[PDB]
Amino acid sequence: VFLGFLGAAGSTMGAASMTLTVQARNLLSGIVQQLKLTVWGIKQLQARVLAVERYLRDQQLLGIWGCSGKLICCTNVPWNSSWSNRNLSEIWDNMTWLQWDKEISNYTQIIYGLLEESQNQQEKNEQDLLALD
Amino acid sequence: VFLGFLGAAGSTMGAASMTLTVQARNLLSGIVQQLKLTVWGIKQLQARVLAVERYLRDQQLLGIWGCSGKLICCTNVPWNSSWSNRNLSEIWDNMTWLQWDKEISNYTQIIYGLLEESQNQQEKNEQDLLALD
Amino acid sequence: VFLGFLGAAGSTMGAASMTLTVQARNLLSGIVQQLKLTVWGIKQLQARVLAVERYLRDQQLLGIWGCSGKLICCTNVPWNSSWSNRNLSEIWDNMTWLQWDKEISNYTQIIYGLLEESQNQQEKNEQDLLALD
Amino acid sequence: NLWVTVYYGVPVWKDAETTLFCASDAKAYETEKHNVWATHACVPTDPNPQEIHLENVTEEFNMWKNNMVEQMHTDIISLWDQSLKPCVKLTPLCVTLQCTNVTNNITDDMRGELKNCSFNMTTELRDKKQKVYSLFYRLDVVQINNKEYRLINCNTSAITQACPKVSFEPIPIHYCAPAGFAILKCKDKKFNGTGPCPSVSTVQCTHGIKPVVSTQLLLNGSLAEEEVMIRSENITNNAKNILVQFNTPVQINCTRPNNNTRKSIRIGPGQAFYATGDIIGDIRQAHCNVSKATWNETLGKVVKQLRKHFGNNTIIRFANSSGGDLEVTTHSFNCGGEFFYCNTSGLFNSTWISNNDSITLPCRIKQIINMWQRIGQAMYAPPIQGVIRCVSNITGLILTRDGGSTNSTTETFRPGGGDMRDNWRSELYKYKVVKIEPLGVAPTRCKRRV
Ligand SMILES: *[C@@H]1O[C@H](CO)[C@@H](O[C@@H]2O[C@H](CO)[C@@H](O[C@@H]3O[C@H](CO[C@H]4O[C@H](CO)[C@@H](O)[C@H](O[C@H]5O[C@H](CO)[C@@H](O)[C@H](O)[C@@H]5O)[C@@H]4O)[C@@H](O)[C@H](O[C@H]4O[C@H](CO)[C@@H](O)[C@H](O)[C@@H]4O[C@H]4O[C@H](CO)[C@@H](O)[C@H](O)[C@@H]4O)[C@@H]3O)[C@H](O)[C@H]2NC(C)=O)[C@H](O)[C@H]1NC(C)=O
Ligand SMILES: *[C@@H]1O[C@H](CO)[C@@H](O[C@@H]2O[C@H](CO)[C@@H](O[C@@H]3O[C@H](CO[C@H]4O[C@H](CO)[C@@H](O)[C@H](O)[C@@H]4O)[C@@H](O)[C@H](O[C@H]4O[C@H](CO)[C@@H](O)[C@H](O)[C@@H]4O)[C@@H]3O)[C@H](O)[C@H]2NC(C)=O)[C@H](O)[C@H]1NC(C)=O
Ligand SMILES: *[C@@H]1O[C@H](CO)[C@@H](O[C@@H]2O[C@H](CO)[C@@H](O[C@@H]3O[C@H](CO)[C@@H](O)[C@H](O)[C@@H]3O)[C@H](O)[C@H]2NC(C)=O)[C@H](O)[C@H]1NC(C)=O
Ligand SMILES: *[C@@H]1O[C@H](CO)[C@@H](O[C@@H]2O[C@H](CO)[C@@H](O[C@@H]3O[C@H](CO)[C@@H](O)[C@H](O)[C@@H]3O)[C@H](O)[C@H]2NC(C)=O)[C@H](O)[C@H]1NC(C)=O
Ligand SMILES: *[C@@H]1O[C@H](CO)[C@@H](O[C@@H]2O[C@H](CO)[C@@H](O[C@@H]3O[C@H](CO)[C@@H](O)[C@H](O)[C@@H]3O)[C@H](O)[C@H]2NC(C)=O)[C@H](O)[C@H]1NC(C)=O
Ligand SMILES: *[C@@H]1O[C@H](CO)[C@@H](O[C@@H]2O[C@H](CO)[C@@H](O[C@@H]3O[C@H](CO)[C@@H](O)[C@H](O)[C@@H]3O)[C@H](O)[C@H]2NC(C)=O)[C@H](O)[C@H]1NC(C)=O
Ligand SMILES: *[C@@H]1O[C@H](CO)[C@@H](O[C@@H]2O[C@H](CO)[C@@H](O[C@@H]3O[C@H](CO)[C@@H](O)[C@H](O)[C@@H]3O)[C@H](O)[C@H]2NC(C)=O)[C@H](O)[C@H]1NC(C)=O
Ligand SMILES: *[C@@H]1O[C@H](CO)[C@@H](O[C@@H]2O[C@H](CO)[C@@H](O)[C@H](O)[C@H]2NC(C)=O)[C@H](O)[C@H]1NC(C)=O
Ligand SMILES: *[C@@H]1O[C@H](CO)[C@@H](O[C@@H]2O[C@H](CO)[C@@H](O)[C@H](O)[C@H]2NC(C)=O)[C@H](O)[C@H]1NC(C)=O
Ligand SMILES: *[C@@H]1O[C@H](CO)[C@@H](O[C@@H]2O[C@H](CO)[C@@H](O)[C@H](O)[C@H]2NC(C)=O)[C@H](O)[C@H]1NC(C)=O
Ligand SMILES: *[C@@H]1O[C@H](CO)[C@@H](O[C@@H]2O[C@H](CO)[C@@H](O)[C@H](O)[C@H]2NC(C)=O)[C@H](O)[C@H]1NC(C)=O
Ligand SMILES: *[C@@H]1O[C@H](CO)[C@@H](O[C@@H]2O[C@H](CO)[C@@H](O)[C@H](O)[C@H]2NC(C)=O)[C@H](O)[C@H]1NC(C)=O
Ligand SMILES: *[C@@H]1O[C@H](CO)[C@@H](O[C@@H]2O[C@H](CO)[C@@H](O)[C@H](O)[C@H]2NC(C)=O)[C@H](O)[C@H]1NC(C)=O
Ligand SMILES: *[C@@H]1O[C@H](CO)[C@@H](O[C@@H]2O[C@H](CO)[C@@H](O)[C@H](O)[C@H]2NC(C)=O)[C@H](O)[C@H]1NC(C)=O
Ligand SMILES: *[C@@H]1O[C@H](CO)[C@@H](O[C@@H]2O[C@H](CO)[C@@H](O)[C@H](O)[C@H]2NC(C)=O)[C@H](O)[C@H]1NC(C)=O
Ligand SMILES: *[C@@H]1O[C@H](CO)[C@@H](O)[C@H](O)[C@H]1NC(C)=O
Ligand SMILES: *[C@@H]1O[C@H](CO)[C@@H](O)[C@H](O)[C@H]1NC(C)=O
Ligand SMILES: *[C@@H]1O[C@H](CO)[C@@H](O)[C@H](O)[C@H]1NC(C)=O
Ligand SMILES: *[C@@H]1O[C@H](CO)[C@@H](O)[C@H](O)[C@H]1NC(C)=O
Ligand SMILES: *[C@@H]1O[C@H](CO)[C@@H](O)[C@H](O)[C@H]1NC(C)=O
Repeated sequence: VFLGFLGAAGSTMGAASMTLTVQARNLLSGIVQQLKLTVWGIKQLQARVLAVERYLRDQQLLGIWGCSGKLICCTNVPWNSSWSNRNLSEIWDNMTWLQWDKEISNYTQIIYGLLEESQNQQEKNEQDLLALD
Repeated sequence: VFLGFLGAAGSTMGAASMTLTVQARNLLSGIVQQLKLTVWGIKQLQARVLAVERYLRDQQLLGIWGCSGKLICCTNVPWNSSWSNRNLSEIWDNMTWLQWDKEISNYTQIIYGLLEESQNQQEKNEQDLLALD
Repeated sequence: VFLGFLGAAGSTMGAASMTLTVQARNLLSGIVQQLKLTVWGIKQLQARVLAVERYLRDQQLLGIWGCSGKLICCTNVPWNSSWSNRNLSEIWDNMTWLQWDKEISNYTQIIYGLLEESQNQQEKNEQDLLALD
Repeated sequence: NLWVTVYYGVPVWKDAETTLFCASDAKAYETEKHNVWATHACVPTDPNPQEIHLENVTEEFNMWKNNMVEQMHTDIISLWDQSLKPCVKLTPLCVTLQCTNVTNNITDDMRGELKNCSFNMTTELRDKKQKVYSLFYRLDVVQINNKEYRLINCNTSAITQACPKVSFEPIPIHYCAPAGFAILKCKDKKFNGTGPCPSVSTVQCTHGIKPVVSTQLLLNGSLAEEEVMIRSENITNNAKNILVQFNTPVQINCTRPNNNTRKSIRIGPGQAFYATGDIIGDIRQAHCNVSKATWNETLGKVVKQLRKHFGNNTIIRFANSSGGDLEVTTHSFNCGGEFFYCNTSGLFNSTWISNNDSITLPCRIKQIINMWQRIGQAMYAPPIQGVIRCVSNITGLILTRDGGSTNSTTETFRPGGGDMRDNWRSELYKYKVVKIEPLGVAPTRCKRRV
């Protein structure tokens, strides 16, 4: 369904689970076009550099959690329940993304580290192992 | 054959179909190196930011038409003939890229939308389906 | 082993062969945050643009040597021994990356060209061949 | 059949505008206000100006609708600017000058051509004043109502003496295009100026372009090949200009044969003004020599080419310009640092039917130059010490028509203009910027639909 930019903000997470691209497109705004010092000129350029910098930070994060085939990354290792344990219906029948981030805001830096370290290192050097026969 | 930058401009599209990388390399010019206001300084920086901005716009487009394994993307869905229907020989034995873009210049924004929406959404959530068994 | 940024500099190449990500993370420094002309302002921005420019140059190189699944690219074609022929133990039991680059510094631009041309063109148009049946 | 396919790397461009940055070589040393010209902040050129001729290409150019001339013109203005921000602001000069004649040779073969002016002036101390004196070219001093005179641009503009470190020696500038763009160069020796050029090449960036400032005469420019082309969007219109471009560098020798002395006056604190102390040596008149023979022959080549646009049944007349402001009446240019205004009557003084010695051109020397017809701004060249001897080609021409009244055989052309952007279009006519779109959609037997 064509919601639009943030169009699924007022929807359960599984609802927004289909409209991901619409936000991604707005990460350059195309034509933007945005002359001496020119107040609003420095602003224009500082804006664009901020935008690409922002974009590249997270694209880097995804490079690290090596998927690049984004919107979905899935492996076969279980998940830790300690971090605000909740039910399936408590998420998909009871929560939208907004309310969800309020609760998950604590464990982010934790999760970043192990998704970074564990799979990258394990999937590493096994390709090195199978590069023999 | 080592044509060079745009070296296959005067060639049928299938001819240029082998020299794609040569243009891609020129998308940073390396050493470029291009101090107060310094007319040509603002020019230098505004140039570089324009370059990476340009690069990232299209790299984004390719991110959306999710391939990233560029120069070729192919699926198994048919193609619409309505848009300036022509023959195979009318393209490879009768046309170079230059003449081709003149004719295709109308349907671009159309094509962008469905290549963006259709395959992304269909290939989406099926990975979600096969993440069960 | 958690060495850290460049932490495996004083180690054989196979040792550093596990700590690759740690340098990659430092390619944006996150919070950096780095107002009129403001000496150190122009410096800040010129720095950030230099950083992303640097990043994108090599990411481009990797785009060309089309892997994007980085840290390892491997095919089945032999390798030329002419370029400073050495032994396996002469590398993994006798050399760290530092000492290695001193010796390989000559053949870089050579290697870049064939890794760019050969596999890209061969793996090209064969996908075009198998797009028939 | 035919189905949809995406490519990346498709050598296709569009006509576009973008910004182009300079590219130079490392020779940045001179002695009048900063640097060489501006060009020392420039990125050094690649030692291999790589080009590539593009087979089979046919692209229409429009040397009259190109944009690069516009960027270039603004940037040259601004660089002149930046060179003139940091050096002394000569406002307290605009003072009542006590001037008399400089008794040049009896009776008169310099007619003075310069007055001797003393004046009050501030000092190092914002206190008891000083009385100095200096020699000014009577072309930049104006009366009121000895007699009291003043600087010309004063009641209209401020003045800004260039200090002694930049040059005005034009240095080859290489307009270079930022990544993702391309520069197209028309390789066709025979090109009108517009329309489809069949033989073309791509370069990463252009040749050295001597950014000489000149009027009525393209100096040091490039030369045409095998012919002397004529360029103008609408020759049949009398309101454009004709851009002639020679095959043969017709020499011209210009000189100022004085040993002139630099007298420094401290407009304190710290600011110092360079006046014309005195003149020693052979007091000839500043001038320029040209081989009459080559000029006549080559202008006959021009007769042929002008005929080819007007019929072998015509008579063409070259007259001098019909008067007006100085900056258009004369061949004005810069040379060894100085600014020359050469009267060119001695070069367009002939009607021409259907079918050593050398020419001397008497030129005057100006100081308070108003560059680019801009008002409110005024540079003040300093008296360049020594003798000036300066040699150059003349490669092209800039003409203006007045005919189409009883328009049968006798057409009269006179030189003029005053917009440098003509000068600039004369060397960028072969050049065009294109934006690259390495994204491509095309049909092959790869398949997707709606
Ligand atoms: C169209 O293009 C043509 C070229 O294609 C241009 O022709 C150029 O015209 C200029 C104007 O004259 C020439 O530059 C100046 O030439 C002066 C004459 O000196 C020359 O002759 C003497 C005697 O034969 C030689 O000794 C000189 O050689 C020595 O000096 C030069 C320059 O210093 C060195 O490079 C040599 O290695 C020798 O050491 C010359 O051959 C010359 O005085 C002048 O030099 C001053 O100006 C430059 C830049 O303006 C300064 O960087 C330099 O330091 C000098 O300025 C300082 O020194 C003097 C010394 O008295 C002081 O008085 C000054 O105040 C300052 O402190 C410069 O070389 C040029 O040579 C010539 N092109 C060629 C290829 O020869 C046309 O100009 C152009 N069209 C137009 C309309 O301009
Ligand atoms: C601007 O000013 C410059 C310098 O004043 C002029 O450049 C000079 O141009 C003249 C015209 O060609 C040159 O004169 C000729 O040079 C030829 C080659 O030079 C050799 O011979 C001379 C002796 O003449 C030697 O000193 C020199 O080292 C070379 O070995 C000579 O062959 C010519 O001589 C022939 O013609 C004359 C007729 O004039 C005969 O009398 C001779 O017998 C012989 O048949 C002649 O000398 C001169 O060389 C150039 N200068 C320099 C330094 O070389 C520009 O022409 C001038 N431009 C304008 C528009 O005025
Ligand atoms: C600045 O330079 C000017 C000339 O360039 C000097 O002008 C002179 O000024 C003096 C006054 O200081 C004038 O003297 C006056 O003469 C009249 C009649 O003789 C007398 O009635 C007055 O009382 C006064 O004495 C003099 O005429 C005048 N000369 C000219 C040619 O204008 C001026 O003195 C200089 N100022 C400084 C500070 O150096
Ligand atoms: C280049 O400039 C010339 C003018 O020197 C243009 O020619 C002029 O064109 C206009 C209309 O395009 C003419 O107006 C009308 O023309 C008709 C037919 O000639 C006439 O019967 C009318 O009375 C009226 O004048 C004008 O006469 C004509 N002038 C000349 C001298 O030819 C020309 O069109 C310009 N180039 C281009 C490409 O437009
Ligand atoms: C411009 O005109 C002024 C006059 O208003 C000239 O200034 C004066 O020029 C004379 C000679 O031309 C100098 O004469 C000397 O005077 C001293 C003291 O009286 C005497 O002892 C010497 O033997 C000699 O006769 C006088 O100094 C000078 N005055 C000043 C203030 O400089 C000036 O020469 C003219 N400009 C030029 C370029 O000729
Ligand atoms: C540019 O140079 C030309 C010459 O190359 C100058 O034109 C000359 O101007 C004078 C004065 O107007 C003409 O003199 C005339 O002589 C006749 C006969 O004696 C007399 O009756 C007139 O009253 C006038 O005095 C002279 O003929 C003329 N030369 C030519 C070849 O036409 C011109 O003034 C110069 N202009 C500039 C801006 O440098
Ligand atoms: C271009 O060449 C022409 C022809 O030599 C010059 O035109 C002539 O200019 C002179 C003055 O320079 C004119 O003299 C006239 O004298 C009367 C009587 O004193 C005066 O009232 C006028 O105002 C005018 O000055 C002469 O009539 C005129 N003749 C022609 C046929 O145009 C012109 O000056 C030269 N210009 C340059 C830049 O070389
Ligand atoms: C699942 O998460 C819990 C906490 O959210 C982890 O408990 C940690 O256990 C280590 C090892 O004893 C302690 O050092 C930490 O202090 C514990 N965490 C906290 C917040 O106190 C638990 O280890 C995680 N599961 C696994 C398998 O490691
Ligand atoms: C192939 O393209 C044609 C036009 O290029 C499409 O025709 C459109 O059909 C829809 C549905 O009736 C109309 O709303 C549009 O107005 C039509 N297009 C135009 C330009 O009028 C056709 O639908 C496409 N093929 C498929 C299968 O959708
Ligand atoms: C392996 O490398 C060597 C040199 O490092 C290559 O030798 C080149 O051979 C070509 C063809 O005769 C010559 O034009 C070059 O001059 C040689 N190189 C040098 C440095 O002289 C050799 O060709 C490479 N292996 C293969 C299979 O090509
Ligand atoms: C100073 O220079 C001027 C420049 O022309 C000379 O002009 C004199 O002007 C008056 C006008 O009132 C005429 O009556 C004179 O005939 C002109 N003189 C000449 C020689 O033509 C003026 O003569 C010069 N003064 C001195 C003292 O040389
Ligand atoms: C531009 O070049 C063309 C030829 O290259 C000149 O003449 C053209 O002639 C064709 C007929 O073969 C006409 O269809 C074109 O319209 C002409 N060109 C123009 C611009 O009208 C032409 O004279 C040249 N342009 C100029 C101003 O001289
Ligand atoms: C130039 O003069 C000739 C004869 O005096 C005229 O005749 C042309 O001559 C050229 C030779 O260069 C031929 O190529 C043409 O085919 C001839 N055409 C005609 C109609 O005779 C020619 O017309 C004159 N050119 C102009 C522009 O007036
Ligand atoms: C310019 O052309 C004219 C005409 O061909 C030459 O003739 C001069 O014409 C004027 C007109 O009044 C006379 O006063 C002169 O006396 C004529 N010259 C001579 C030598 O008598 C004139 O010589 C040419 N001058 C230039 C500089 O080209
Ligand atoms: C006018 O342009 C010509 C272009 O030919 C310049 O000629 C050069 O002269 C030098 C020495 O005579 C040669 O080494 C160059 O090869 C010549 N250029 C070319 C393209 O062959 C000439 O220098 C220019 N005029 C002046 C006064 O410098
Ligand atoms: C997150 O941490 C804050 C910090 O005090 C705490 O108040 C909040 O309850 C925590 N929420 C969850 C879901 O852990
Ligand atoms: C396309 O060209 C082939 C070449 O043989 C021909 O058989 C076919 O009929 C053509 N079809 C169309 C639609 O032009
Ligand atoms: C593209 O659209 C323009 C707009 O009028 C039209 O003139 C042109 O013929 C169209 N070309 C094709 C191939 O549809
Ligand atoms: C690399 O090239 C330099 C250039 O002279 C040479 O001195 C050095 O020995 C070379 N090293 C190798 C390993 O080829
Ligand atoms: C130039 O030469 C031609 C013949 O070559 C001649 O008719 C003409 O009169 C000459 N120019 C002058 C000013 O004499």
